[PDB]
Amino acid sequence: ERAIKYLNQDYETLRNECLEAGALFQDPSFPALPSSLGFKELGPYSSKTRGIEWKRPTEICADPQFIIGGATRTDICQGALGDSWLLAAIASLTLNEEILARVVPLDQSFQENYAGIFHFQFWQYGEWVEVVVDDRLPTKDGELLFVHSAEGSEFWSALLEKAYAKINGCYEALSGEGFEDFTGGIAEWYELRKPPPNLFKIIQKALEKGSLLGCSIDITSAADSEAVTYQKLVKGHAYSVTGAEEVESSGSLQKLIRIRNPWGQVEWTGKWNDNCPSWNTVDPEVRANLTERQEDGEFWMSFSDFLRHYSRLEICNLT
Ligand SMILES: [Ca+2]
Ligand SMILES: [Ca+2]
Repeated sequence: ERAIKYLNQDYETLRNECLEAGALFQDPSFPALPSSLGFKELGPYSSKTRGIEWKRPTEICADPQFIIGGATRTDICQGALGDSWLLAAIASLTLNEEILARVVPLDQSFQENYAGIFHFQFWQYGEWVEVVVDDRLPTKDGELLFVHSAEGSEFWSALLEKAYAKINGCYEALSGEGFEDFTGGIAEWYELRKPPPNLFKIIQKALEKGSLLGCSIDITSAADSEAVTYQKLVKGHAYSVTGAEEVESSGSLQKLIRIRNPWGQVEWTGKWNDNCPSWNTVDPEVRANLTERQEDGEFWMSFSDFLRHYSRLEICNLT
């Protein structure tokens, strides 16, 4: 099996051509120009594009790395772009070892055979499509403007997002509800107001099989977009559902669900948050395995609070 090459651009061939020529890849189909950024919010006349400079990782930091400490969900920290659903999906995808391995090839780095070109594969329309990109990334004041990793010198996620931007036409096309446009397989939606009786099980089974799960809070008006609630949840913003466990708390079974804000910051402050004393009611060994005091965007909340505070849940069965 061989993935369909987007625009018939072959990674190996293009990389070798550049190496031989002693030059860095400059993608003719997706240039480091305003058109690749956007058309309105990120359009050529938008104040949001003010000061943007395209730079390869080598100009961003001293020792750029493709992957550091593995390609995981903590490497997904949203930038100045409204692509929370895409990022929630990518974060969820890192939990599926096999798929991630195909989406993010390891035959690339900033050390060996580096020529400023990288590639990724996307599950699209019942077919695998491979996309190449040069590594010039949008920056502002010396730092990545859009997605970035908690590790300042790690670039696989920044480059993956760019590849998504390329296949969709521009970064702005990644903005504006659902995994569908960025993933494959069939997507099933659930209204948390009227959940199936065995939803917790469904969630657990979906997680165990490697499906992608995301959830969000409906917004009243456009002004309510990204509004922060009393318990520090963000409205009209996609979150990845990354875990689900039923624990024994003070002698009672408690269904808990783990959620991750793709911002990589700003977490729920209700019961079961990282510093909640409720964790003292759980077996020390169990707690050690499930929670830690870290602002990484990931937190736990009871399934009950989840059902009460979130509006929708999407599950994308890759297989
Ligand atoms: Ca990493
Ligand atoms: Ca956390």
